[PDB]
Amino acid sequence: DGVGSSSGNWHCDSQWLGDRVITTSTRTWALPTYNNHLYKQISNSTSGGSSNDNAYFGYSTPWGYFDFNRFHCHFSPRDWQRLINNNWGFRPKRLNFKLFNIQVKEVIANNLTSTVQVFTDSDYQLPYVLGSAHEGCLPPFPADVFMIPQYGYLTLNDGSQAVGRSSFYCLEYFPSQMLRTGNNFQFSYEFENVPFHSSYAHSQSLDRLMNPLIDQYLYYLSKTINGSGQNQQTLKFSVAGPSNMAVQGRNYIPGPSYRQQRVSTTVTQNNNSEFAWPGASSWALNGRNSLMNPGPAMASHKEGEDRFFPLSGSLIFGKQGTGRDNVDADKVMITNEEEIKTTNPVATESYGQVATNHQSAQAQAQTGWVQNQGILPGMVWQDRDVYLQGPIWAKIPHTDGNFHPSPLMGGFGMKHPPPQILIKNTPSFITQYSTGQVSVEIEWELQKENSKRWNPEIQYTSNYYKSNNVEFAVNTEGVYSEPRPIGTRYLTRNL
Amino acid sequence: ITTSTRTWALPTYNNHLYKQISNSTSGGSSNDNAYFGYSTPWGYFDFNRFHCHGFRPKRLNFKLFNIQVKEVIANNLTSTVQVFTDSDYQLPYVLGSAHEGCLPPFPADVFMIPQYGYLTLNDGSQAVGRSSFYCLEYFPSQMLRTGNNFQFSYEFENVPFHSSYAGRNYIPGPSYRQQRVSTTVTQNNNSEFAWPGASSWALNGRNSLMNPGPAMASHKEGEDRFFPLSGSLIFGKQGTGRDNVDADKVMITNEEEIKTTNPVATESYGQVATNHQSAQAQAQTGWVQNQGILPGMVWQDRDVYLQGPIWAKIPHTDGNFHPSPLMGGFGMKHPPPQILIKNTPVPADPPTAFNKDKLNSFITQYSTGQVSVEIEW
Amino acid sequence: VPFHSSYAHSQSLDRLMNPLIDQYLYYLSKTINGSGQNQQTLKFSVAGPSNMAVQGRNYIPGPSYRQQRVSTTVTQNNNSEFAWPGASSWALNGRNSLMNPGPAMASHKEGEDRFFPLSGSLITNEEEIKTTNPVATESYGQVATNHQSAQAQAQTGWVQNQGILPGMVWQDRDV
Amino acid sequence: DGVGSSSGNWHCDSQWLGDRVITTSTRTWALPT
Amino acid sequence: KENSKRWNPEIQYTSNYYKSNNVEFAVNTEGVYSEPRPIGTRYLTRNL
Amino acid sequence: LINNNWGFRPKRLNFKLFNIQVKEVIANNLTSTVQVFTDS
Amino acid sequence: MKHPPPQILIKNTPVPADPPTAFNKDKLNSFITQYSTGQVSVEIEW
Amino acid sequence: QNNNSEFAWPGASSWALNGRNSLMNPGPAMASHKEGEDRFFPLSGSLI
Amino acid sequence: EVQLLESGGGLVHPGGSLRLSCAASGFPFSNFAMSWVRQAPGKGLEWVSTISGSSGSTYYADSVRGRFTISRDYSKNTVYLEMNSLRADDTAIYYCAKDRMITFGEVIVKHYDAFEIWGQGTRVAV
Amino acid sequence: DIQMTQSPSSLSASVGDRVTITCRASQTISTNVNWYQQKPGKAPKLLIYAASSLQSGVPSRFSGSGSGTDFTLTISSLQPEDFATFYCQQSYSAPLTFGEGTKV
Repeated sequence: DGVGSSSGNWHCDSQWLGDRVITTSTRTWALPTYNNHLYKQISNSTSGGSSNDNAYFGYSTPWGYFDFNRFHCHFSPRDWQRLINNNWGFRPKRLNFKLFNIQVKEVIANNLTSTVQVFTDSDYQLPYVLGSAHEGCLPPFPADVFMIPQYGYLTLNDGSQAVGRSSFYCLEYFPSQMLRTGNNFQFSYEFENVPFHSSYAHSQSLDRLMNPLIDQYLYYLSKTINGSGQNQQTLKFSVAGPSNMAVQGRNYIPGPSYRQQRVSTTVTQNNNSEFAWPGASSWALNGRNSLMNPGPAMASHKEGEDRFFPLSGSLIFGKQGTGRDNVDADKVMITNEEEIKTTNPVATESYGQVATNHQSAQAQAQTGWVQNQGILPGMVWQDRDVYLQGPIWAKIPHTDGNFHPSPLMGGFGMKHPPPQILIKNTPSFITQYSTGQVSVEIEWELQKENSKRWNPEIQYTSNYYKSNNVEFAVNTEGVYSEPRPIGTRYLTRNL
Repeated sequence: ITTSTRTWALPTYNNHLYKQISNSTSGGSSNDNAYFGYSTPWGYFDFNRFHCHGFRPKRLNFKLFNIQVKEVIANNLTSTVQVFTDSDYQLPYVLGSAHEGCLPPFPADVFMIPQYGYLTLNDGSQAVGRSSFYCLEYFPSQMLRTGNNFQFSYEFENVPFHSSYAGRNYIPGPSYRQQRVSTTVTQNNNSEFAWPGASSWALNGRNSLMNPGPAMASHKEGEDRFFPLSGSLIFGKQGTGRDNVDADKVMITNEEEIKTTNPVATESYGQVATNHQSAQAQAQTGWVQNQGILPGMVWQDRDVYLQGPIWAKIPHTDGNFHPSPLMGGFGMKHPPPQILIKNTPVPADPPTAFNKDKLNSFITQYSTGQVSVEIEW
Repeated sequence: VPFHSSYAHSQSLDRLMNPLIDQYLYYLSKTINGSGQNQQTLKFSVAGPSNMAVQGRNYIPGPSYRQQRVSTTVTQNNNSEFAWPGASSWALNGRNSLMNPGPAMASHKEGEDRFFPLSGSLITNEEEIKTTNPVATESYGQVATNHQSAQAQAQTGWVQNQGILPGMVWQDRDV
Repeated sequence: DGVGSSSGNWHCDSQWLGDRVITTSTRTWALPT
Repeated sequence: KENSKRWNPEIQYTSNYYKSNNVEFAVNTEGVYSEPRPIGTRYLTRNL
Repeated sequence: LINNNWGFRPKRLNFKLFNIQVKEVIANNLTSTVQVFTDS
Repeated sequence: MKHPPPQILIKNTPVPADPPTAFNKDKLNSFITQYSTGQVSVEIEW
Repeated sequence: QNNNSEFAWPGASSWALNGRNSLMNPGPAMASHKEGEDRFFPLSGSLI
Repeated sequence: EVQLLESGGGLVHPGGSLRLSCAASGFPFSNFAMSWVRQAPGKGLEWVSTISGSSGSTYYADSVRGRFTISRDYSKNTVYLEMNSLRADDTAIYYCAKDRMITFGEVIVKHYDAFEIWGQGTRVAV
Repeated sequence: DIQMTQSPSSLSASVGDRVTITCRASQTISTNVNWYQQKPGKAPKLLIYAASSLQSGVPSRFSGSGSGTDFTLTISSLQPEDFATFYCQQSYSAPLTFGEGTKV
């Protein structure tokens, strides 16, 4: 449109409209050139390939891509607070995206004739890497300028080698748009209908749903013997009632479980051995053992045991300024997922006991522990909580069948997620980088809390006690930090 | 379209008071059994059992009429009765727990309305900061004198019919093993294995019996003397006491019609390979005690009884599998709503000089009347 | 009816991630400072391209009910009549029925084509589905069996059969 | 109206509508001479 | 309504306790209602 | 109300008095009246 | 005034210098030195 | 911390009307205490 | 300010029971871990017990464990240290200390760091 | 159980001149050590936390250093207010441990 006229304005804010929210975030970005405009085949033995568990095969591309998949992109800490204290549920509706006010720099002067190529994959033909919880998200604090992450993908492998079924994709084989300093790029997306995320905690447990004042008309076996001696066998039956709530009949049972190892934040209590990988729960696929992380949604711990956390069973976030390798416990934030204990078994405990034999006068009744339990009819469970820092959506693997597609790191499982957005630098070459702006807009649907609860709720609140710094704000050096992981589950419901 | 009518009488509960009840209220001493909750002056109506009345319920109709108030015994014509239903399902739902207090199966019997109470989150006998409290006086309700009546209609949500009949592609359904018990005491082991040998599920560090549990056949065909420990519904005979009644005072049901598509309760599901065979190592197997759902599994749900419950409320959760309830019947997200009733308290003569405190003395009073409930099946 | 799937995935369940970008999630990398007594410590590291085993994933492979592994090299096979004794079966009303073909599972690991499941094949091999489906002759995975403490070291069991879990995908059997 | 006819019902709730709230409270009283 | 552009979260009124004998603002075992503390109206903030 | 709002104020008022019961000292005296009025 | 003339806020949009050739999650700390100038006209009827 | 004497009525600020003294309660609206001091309260300054 | 008033006082006979209270004021009671530190006559000061802000984690010293019990009452903002089956060496002056580290419920972390604010203390003679 | 041993048991020194106290832990506890002082008849007061960080009210003449096993508490510009028994504490793991103490 013009060299000396801007192609777009800056939109950051949220509108709370009735039953809906509209979030809009605009960021400043910079895209370099990757691999000297080349594709370069990557395998593990390139870096030395220690384990077959780590053995991979794939490529790297010159293209970049945008990832807005984390909640702190679209929600300020206050917007997050308004949403979680006031609402039982939410879910996305429409998506909106703009790429504008582009600039290209020859390495440093202005190149006004250079272009930037961008395309979205709306038939989902490329490997979709947006559901892998990678770094490179639009920064939470809108004044941060960020670097576009380099795109890459993996395909089939045997060891470091490829196979006959392995694939290779050329992103140049997709028609794309070319943008100069007056051009802009935009598109609109429509989320496919998903169930509302539950931003609430049950006020009742699955086993306490009974009337405490009344007996059941059901009976249970109270006594198998009259007393101590020989040949004391008898069958007694009692009424299940208030005084014994453990034996009563129930219509629904807690959800599935896959047991985790229990680790204490008090280091002396832990065993003095390298049990971090050896004791971990894993699943093996094609001879390769992959760790189970975070796994099925289960409560982190039992009442009175908050010092413990499941080894691979929780989402762990880094604090601002934390390093990449071998950081201390204080430097990370281990999320707590106890709201779900009402319907979900404790991650570090066995699902229960089963009878392992037939009793007789010659054999005692023997039971054994259920370490893992698949879906049974009558089970009810909560999905994993979503956080300000955590993932929004994921793509459901395209397969003959799936069960409860909701992803295991939290968020909204989608067969047609938001499409990936690829970008590059159009290229012996001139050293070159481009910058510009990005604005994203999402419409959210909200489920209002209609509770008749008499006493006041638990709310998320900023502490008033004096401190050196304001939480969710910059320090003296100008660094923005998020002091804690904020889940969405505060308000309560009846089970 | 069945129709039922009964006569009832409603007393005054908790002396017109809401009162915290808990583990230590009843003496407690056990973590498995600990609880925290509230007892309310309100009563409620339970028609949830079949004898109060494939196939499946379509619509519902309820009526409350012929109001009679009794002050102590003389009539009281001025007094009122408060009634309301929870159609937003905002109260804790106690109707699906298989309690007593149903409309009696015999039309000339008279029944006392049971007291409304509910449980919430506990730790030990204490309350967590997430626990909830509910004043039912906070809901809009209708007040009835001796000339007033109450009625409403309810529409059952769409549910599947209940089955009422008795190299492979498909396999039998899931199993969670129950311990086997013989009706002959001399065959059973001489030890107390009632709670020790039971199949359980632990939730938040509290063991709950698995009752009735998944839907399975009670016993192998040809063995009619065995029944699963916790795996069956056990109904009491007329006159059977509350505590430690012998095996002849109760009725232990059998599911054996479902043995075609379902595994036996007391049997392992099957075997699996536990190793790699080789020239050095024999082929080893192990027993499957519990098996979750697999693609290609088929099963039959639990059969319904004349004494058995009709419906349950599907818990409100992110997900569930096969919501059909375990004690049997039609599972529903929006079941028939709770119906709450109480006598409006009548204050005795006031002190005539002002006092800040609430009025603690009332006229001893109860009410009685008629209830008709009609269901299209 | 749904379209029968007639394709082989070019990607595996464990290989979904972007090989060039580090995950923003931390895992527990080390539980001891060094060799010897009183070395307990808690160290965490970013999951990344170098270690692809420990990453977090949104989806896990489908259910499995293990089969006995039989080799096309007869000498390798055990010297016993284990065709029936070592078979995975399900019992229905007192009658043992073999599991055939059984849940759809990869017939063998990549790198061994001489092995096949005892009752698990129609000898047509399913190895194309080894991407999202575990191996019929292998364990589904490992499960922690206890609580480790200063006295007791962490322990793990083997999962021979695994029922449906939320977040599983699988391929059906091929026609 | 009559001895057996009620002159009102029990109304207690709170309605949250847009920019307004509507609160309703019903109590039972006793008046001495 | 409040339209504040404040970035960080506000202070809210919440029930602080974790485990306790009586939930606040509810009946006790005797059936006596109680209001545990006096609650003010001022939590959200404005610019002066 | 206090967490979500910067201000509030009353608008309208609706008062009702019903289900009157007059007693004698204790039985129901049906012919009595109750004197009620508002000073507007 | 309770609603005085509204504040007018202005800044130079940050234009970053050359980012590295390998992706780094940290925010860009290096920027092209820049400043702006222009004209302001304000009209007040009295 | 308090003085060892009876100052509840003698030390209280008040306003006289037509010859009768009356306690100033709660009085004009003022902060109950300086920042950092929670243990001090006005004699009749706040509602109790 | 921040103010810790502990009085359990007491002179008891060996094997007897005593309950220390510490009334805390001026800070968010739930978000800080409270601990008891003990100092015998003419000796060094010895840590006894600590309790999480949410009271989900209570840590006892090795000599103390099984005898003393720490708890907190959220209604009165008071931390209790009931001790039973006391012994001669329990004679000392007990302190009540607030932790430096502020915590919340949404992260699993150790609840003890350093004792920021102490208290004048009480004497337990036995 | 982790043991903190503070090397000078008692000490005396001239005012204004540097004093240094160190304690050696039984294992690598990283930066978890804390420093306190107790005057006669008075409750202890926190000086240093997280090995080197100083408390808001503590004078800048106090400082601390070290990691793993070894930690030192250095006092420059000793003063008459500064004469008290000093302690080092581990924050690393429970049960928590105080050093023997140093009377200065």
